[PDB]
Amino acid sequence: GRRPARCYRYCKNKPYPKSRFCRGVPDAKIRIFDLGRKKAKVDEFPLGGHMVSDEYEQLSSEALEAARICANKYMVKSCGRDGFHMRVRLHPFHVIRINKMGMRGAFGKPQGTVARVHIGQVIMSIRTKLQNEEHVIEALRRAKFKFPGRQKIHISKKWGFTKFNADEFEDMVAKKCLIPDGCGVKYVPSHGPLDKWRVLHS
Amino acid sequence: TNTKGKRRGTRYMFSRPFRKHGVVPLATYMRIYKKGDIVDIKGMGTVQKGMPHKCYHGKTGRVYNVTQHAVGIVVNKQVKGKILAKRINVRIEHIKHSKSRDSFLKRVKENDQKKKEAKEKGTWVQLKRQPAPPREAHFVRTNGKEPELLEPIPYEFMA
Amino acid sequence: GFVKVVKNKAYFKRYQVKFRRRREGKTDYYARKRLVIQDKNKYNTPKYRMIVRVTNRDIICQIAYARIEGDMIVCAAYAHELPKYGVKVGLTNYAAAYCTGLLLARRLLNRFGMDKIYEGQVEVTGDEYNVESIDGQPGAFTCYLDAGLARTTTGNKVFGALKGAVDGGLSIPHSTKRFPGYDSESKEFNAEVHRKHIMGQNVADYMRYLMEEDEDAYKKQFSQYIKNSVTPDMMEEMYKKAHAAIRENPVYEKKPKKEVKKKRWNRPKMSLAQKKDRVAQKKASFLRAQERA
Amino acid sequence: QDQGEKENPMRELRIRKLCLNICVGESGDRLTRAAKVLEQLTGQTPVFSKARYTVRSFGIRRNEKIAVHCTVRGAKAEEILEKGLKVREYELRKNNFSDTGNFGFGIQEHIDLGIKYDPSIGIYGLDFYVVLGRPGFSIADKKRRTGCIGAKHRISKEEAMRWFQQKYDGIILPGK
RNA sequence: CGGGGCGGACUGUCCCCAGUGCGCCCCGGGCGGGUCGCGCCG
RNA sequence: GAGCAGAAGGGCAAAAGCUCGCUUGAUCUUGAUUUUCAGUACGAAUACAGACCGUGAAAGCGGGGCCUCACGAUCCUUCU
RNA sequence: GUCUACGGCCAUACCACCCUGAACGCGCCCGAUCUCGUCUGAUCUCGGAAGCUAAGCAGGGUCGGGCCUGGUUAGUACUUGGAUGGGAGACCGCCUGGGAAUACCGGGUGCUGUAGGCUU
Ligand SMILES: [Mg+2]
Ligand SMILES: [Mg+2]
Ligand SMILES: [Mg+2]
Ligand SMILES: [Mg+2]
Ligand SMILES: [Mg+2]
Ligand SMILES: [Mg+2]
Ligand SMILES: [Mg+2]
Ligand SMILES: [Mg+2]
Ligand SMILES: [Mg+2]
Ligand SMILES: [Mg+2]
Repeated sequence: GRRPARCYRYCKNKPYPKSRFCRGVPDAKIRIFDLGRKKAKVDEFPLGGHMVSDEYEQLSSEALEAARICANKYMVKSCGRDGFHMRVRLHPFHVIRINKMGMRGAFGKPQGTVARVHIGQVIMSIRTKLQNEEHVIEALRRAKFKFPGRQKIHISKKWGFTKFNADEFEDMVAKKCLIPDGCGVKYVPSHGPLDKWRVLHS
Repeated sequence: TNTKGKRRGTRYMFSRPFRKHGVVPLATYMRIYKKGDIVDIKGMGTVQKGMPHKCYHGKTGRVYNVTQHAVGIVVNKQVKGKILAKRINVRIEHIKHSKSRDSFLKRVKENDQKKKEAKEKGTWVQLKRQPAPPREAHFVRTNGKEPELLEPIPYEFMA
Repeated sequence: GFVKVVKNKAYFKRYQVKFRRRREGKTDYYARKRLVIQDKNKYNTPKYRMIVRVTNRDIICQIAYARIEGDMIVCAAYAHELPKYGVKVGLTNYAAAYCTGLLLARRLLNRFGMDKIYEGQVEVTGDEYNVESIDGQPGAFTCYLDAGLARTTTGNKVFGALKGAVDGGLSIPHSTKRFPGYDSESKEFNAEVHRKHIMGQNVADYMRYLMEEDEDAYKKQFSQYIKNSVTPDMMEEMYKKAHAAIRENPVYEKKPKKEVKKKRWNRPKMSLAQKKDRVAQKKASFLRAQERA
Repeated sequence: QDQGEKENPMRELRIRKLCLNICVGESGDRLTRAAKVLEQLTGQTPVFSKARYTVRSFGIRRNEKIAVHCTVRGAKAEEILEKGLKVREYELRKNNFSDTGNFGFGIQEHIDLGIKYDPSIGIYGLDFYVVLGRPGFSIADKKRRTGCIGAKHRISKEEAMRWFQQKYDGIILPGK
């Protein structure tokens, strides 16, 4: 019922999102993009591991769902159901068409959704305890088999999912350049009202 | 295939710039367009009357006729194989003075008054403009400081 | 924490401000464009406009023509300079509007050297009069009236200055419809009750109304008419002397006063060092007060 | 004493328009009679209000004649106030005051005070909505050089209530 | 890296408190640019 | 972030939107020009110029609709 | 040092809040006889001058928001022209020239024309 992924592997069709022009699009296979302990604050999960994809191709929505399940089964089995947070950093926005059965009026109707990646772009993200690095690489290594192209595993120097480096994360939090809320942190520039400096720092 | 409407493809061409909508500034109205001076055709979209065609936007011509609210412009249009001088009536909203001509005029009067002073004193001076000559051998001081040694950074994968 | 903010950060990022004099509510740029723009096939010819601005205390009349760098005033008249001859109290009224319009006309043509020609109407009737150019002599000065944001209803003071200027000899196009004489129903210009407004007779019959009926409410209304005894009588006469005094000398002279010190009445903008210092000792003060505990 | 008696003349809380209103869900003779009560009560011919949407739920279409209202200013608004307030016995209890400094209330019957019952005229009720201001609030309605009034020249709900107690010895905020 | 004397302005160490800029000249150190610059060296 | 008759796009705030008042420039004419273009026509449109008008206090604005579409030769017929 | 009337550029000018304002002026302000408009002299029109800077307005402040201007981002992204360069492809590197935009970090926050007033 679905064509092989080799028929839509390449980004050659001028991004075609679901809009008022492209209606009647079936729902994408992947609806959940965050798994594990999505509530762990910032500190228990300082280790962030990424799956970057070094090919300009498009990954389908069913492949994104399949790799997410594959990474969830392993991370739960090994690190524990509460020992990790997963974030699929790819959304299947592009819509692929199919010309069902000659060439007259060949413009196809939507059939599925894919996500287009670049040479440097993370597909999946896992934050967890520091001692789970080997388990994170293995979980990503297995989920990589569910994608058409070639991907790399990279242990990011940044603290968890936060955009700030792990070595300096603790000391700016200490001097309150960052405050923790939710899964990430809030940068606090020293250029706002002074009353907001004094409700902090006190 | 595509239509032949007089404003097809002018979605952005005649659109106003960001935070530049509304009342047309009046200094554009007291500019004085003589006969035979060079003007750029822009085609602002706030004023719909007397606007040029999309093939004259961003093109430069010379005024040949001055009217109550518009001028006649002789502007070259390149049809397929030949260029012919078109005459178009365009309201003064959609034009402005070309300072390519203004820059040439200020130079000429500079040369003319330099020509006079060169003769009065009796010396000789250069008048034309030369195309950026080579670079006039010079010395470069180190000031007792060793030039900094550079070296390509090792590759590290960031993102 | 209940309602979405309208004036948020994105609101100001794309808020486009109006023209400064539109924001201040002083200039109608829709009317100004039709009023000051010259025909393109004139190339230098000024479009003179008679600016009439009636204020709480004053009346301002000037002739202007618009250039790129800003309007140029060729001559201006003020109602606060009327007391230098004749009428001294009773400004910013219709009789004052006519006088400053007449004064503005007289001092302009005198400055142009054509005062002896285009005498206008030395005798004052509140009727239709339009000056005409004299062949062999320079033509009449033609200008248009700029009412501004004022609502131009019948009997507006902005038209009192028009009558004064056109009685002085300025060729201002107009119609007698917006004059106090005009009657809306029968569409007639009485032109005699108009001349009553010009000589301030409507106010004159107001004062004589009050004296017989009241005293304290009369001096509350016309307090400064009592000083120097501006009675309802001789009020037509004092406007006649004012009109003749304008014809005799409309020239304006100012006064030299440079024996003034260089005192600054504002406070200069604080510098970056002061601003950085001020937040600095605000930091320490908060920390010291916190540590006092 | 002297520290407070500096701004009093031009910060005084003054009653602007009363803007009395009557709304009836239909038109015709009954609405026409409801209009007549305004001339009885204000000596001032009111204006009629039209509905702009056809809802048909309770039943009204667009551009009908639905409500009549008038705005009263000056001393006439002053005595219509204490007329309505003495009907209420000086009791606006908790929250009739808006955050913009004006307040309103409704009376169910008009024949009690003022104008005597006329069997020909009906039994209409109405609601008063007094708006307060200070000298200078008119610059917002001006044509030339319009502007806002400034933060500390506005009227808050609390200072509106203080004015009502200080002027009519009213009772506000029962402990409920 | 700054020293003396005069007019404002800030701080929750405010009678004994502290800190910032600009105003006048008198100086102190270092840096650069022109000077018959003046010499010496190649 | 409304509305401007309609498709969409552009434009517009003491506007071009809404409500009133008065009106018929949606009138009579000659050429020029732009647009598709072969630089032919039709259609549409832009600057004028000459009358006769409308509106406004006036500057001005208006010979249809805020702009981009909304339409038609020879021969014949009908009317002026 | 300012302010009025008319402006040019149209946020370095706007928005929010706080402080200060001598003199002219600008306003608030008082009234409805006339002119003129309203349901309402609230707006508009007119006639005034008891009071007041309360507000408008002006100047200043805010580790203010915006806006303007720099640095970084970054010789990065992208790109003109070249190769019998690589790679199965996707794409990528080099040669020859051009070369950005966020986040982040600084600085600033109306300039000016005409005419006319005030300021020992
Ligand atoms: Mg197969
Ligand atoms: Mg394709
Ligand atoms: Mg096409
Ligand atoms: Mg098309
Ligand atoms: Mg048109
Ligand atoms: Mg107007
Ligand atoms: Mg006319
Ligand atoms: Mg004509
Ligand atoms: Mg800021
Ligand atoms: Mg390159």
